[PDB]
Amino acid sequence: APGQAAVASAYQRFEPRAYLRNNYAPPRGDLCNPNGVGPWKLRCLAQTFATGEVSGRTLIDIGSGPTVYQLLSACSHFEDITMTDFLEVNRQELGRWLQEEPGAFNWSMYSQHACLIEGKGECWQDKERQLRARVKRVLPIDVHQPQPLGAGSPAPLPADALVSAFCLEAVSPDLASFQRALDHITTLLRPGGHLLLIGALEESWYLAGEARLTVVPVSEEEVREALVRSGYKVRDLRTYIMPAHLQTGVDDVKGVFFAWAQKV
Ligand SMILES: C[S@@+](CC[C@H](N)C(=O)[O-])C[C@H]1O[C@@H](n2cnc3c(N)ncnc32)[C@H](O)[C@@H]1O
Ligand SMILES: O=S(=O)(c1ccc2c(c1)CN[C@@H](CF)C2)N1CCSCC1
Repeated sequence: APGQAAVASAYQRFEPRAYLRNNYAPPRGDLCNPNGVGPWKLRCLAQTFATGEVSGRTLIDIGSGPTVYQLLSACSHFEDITMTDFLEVNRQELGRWLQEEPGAFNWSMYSQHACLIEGKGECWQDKERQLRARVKRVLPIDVHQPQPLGAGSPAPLPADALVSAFCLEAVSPDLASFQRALDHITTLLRPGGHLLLIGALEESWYLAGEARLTVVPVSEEEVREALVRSGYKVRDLRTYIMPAHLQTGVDDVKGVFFAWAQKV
């Protein structure tokens, strides 16, 4: 309770535009360099889905924040998608892009790169069209509660698959809390279901405007073990080491991990 209400307090200052700018605009957001983290992440999301292994009807994105890139390759495999976030402002920022409102963040370069990578000959507008169509709702959530979505959420539970990028470690004061939060969201997944977990490796802080957030520094092994401890079978685990040119003043992240896990 103490460690959670403290994080919750820091997030009250979280500025979406500042977050988007620090991470999804160049240099980290430059998709032209094949060696950048942007191309690497999109590639690993596309290859995972191209296997045909991850499919079903409903999907939940845990801690969406103001981003949708994590769902570009996923959207053509799930007709009902639920996006979520703890903050009102992020859910509003998402709405601005989903409803094509004014001031929405421009994700077009990412959509185009996902199309380029997938190689199905799809134009980026159709991709965004399909994502917007399949995202049925944007709900509040708290991975710290035993029932993250709450009592009677509109979300079709359990889900056939889950996606979570940079949420758990960024809202957990320590490894133990990270483990619990993972246990918590795992209850939202159907047995045999899939979890695509993405996050920061050995990171301890990051900025988002006037907000300065703490992060729990986790390692690939710690993540692997935590996944096992939560009833998962790790189908794939990859690490991307942050090169010097992508190490800016916005945080102290050392690498990024990708975990494809199956609830057994
Ligand atoms: C660094 S962001 C990750 C956003 C996005 N998934 C991405 O890939 O960039 C962390 C997100 O977790 C949200 N969050 C904060 N406290 C949370 C909590 N207790 N439960 C769930 N999400 C929370 C924040 O509002 C924020 O959108
Ligand atoms: O690896 S990123 O640079 C990235 C993307 C998001 C974040 C971080 C790093 C590190 N701090 C996280 C907050 F804890 C947020 N990349 C941004 C371009 S698209 C793939 C993800």
